[PDB]
Parts: sequence; structure tokens; C-alpha cells
Amino acid sequence: GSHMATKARVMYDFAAEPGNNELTVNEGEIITITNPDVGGGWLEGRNIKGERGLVPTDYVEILPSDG
Amino acid sequence: AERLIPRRPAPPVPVPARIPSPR
Repeated sequence: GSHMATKARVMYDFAAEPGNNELTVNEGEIITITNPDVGGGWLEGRNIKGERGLVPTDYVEILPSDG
Repeated sequence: AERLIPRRPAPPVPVPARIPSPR
């Protein structure tokens, strides 16, 4: 929102599946959110390196605006 | 879609919660 992407922090470590197009992440890591609602308990995001993928939204927390 | 979609429901999570939050 407001000329900037949405962001999230990781709450627990995760590892992607190759046939599911998920994104591997570590606890406390910050990622940009690309899609906060995809169905099935997930969200779309990208890490610092520039990889994208699906992540379980119960493993992460959406960060505040105007920060 | 013309965007990324989950092939399965989300896995279970190791949240510390004997009982879930009221909020």
C-alpha cells in the first residue's frame, strides 16, 4: 500500500517442495509479499535474493504499513 | 490463473499453544 509492496516476517523455519513452487525461508527473515490470499492457507512472497514462491501464511506474519 | 497457486493445503505449524488465542 501507498507506493510500496506489502511485507512479512517468518515465525518458524520452512523448506519448499519442488513440484509445488513454494519458497524456502528461515525464522525472523523478512520477505516482500506479492499475494496475501491464494487459497488453502498460503501467501505469495519473495526473499532478498529475488526468488518467489508460495509460503504457509500460518508460518509468517504481515508487517505494518507506514514503517 | 495467470498467477501462482497452491497444489495442497498448508502444512501444520509448531506454534506454542495448549489452547488457541481468543482473538
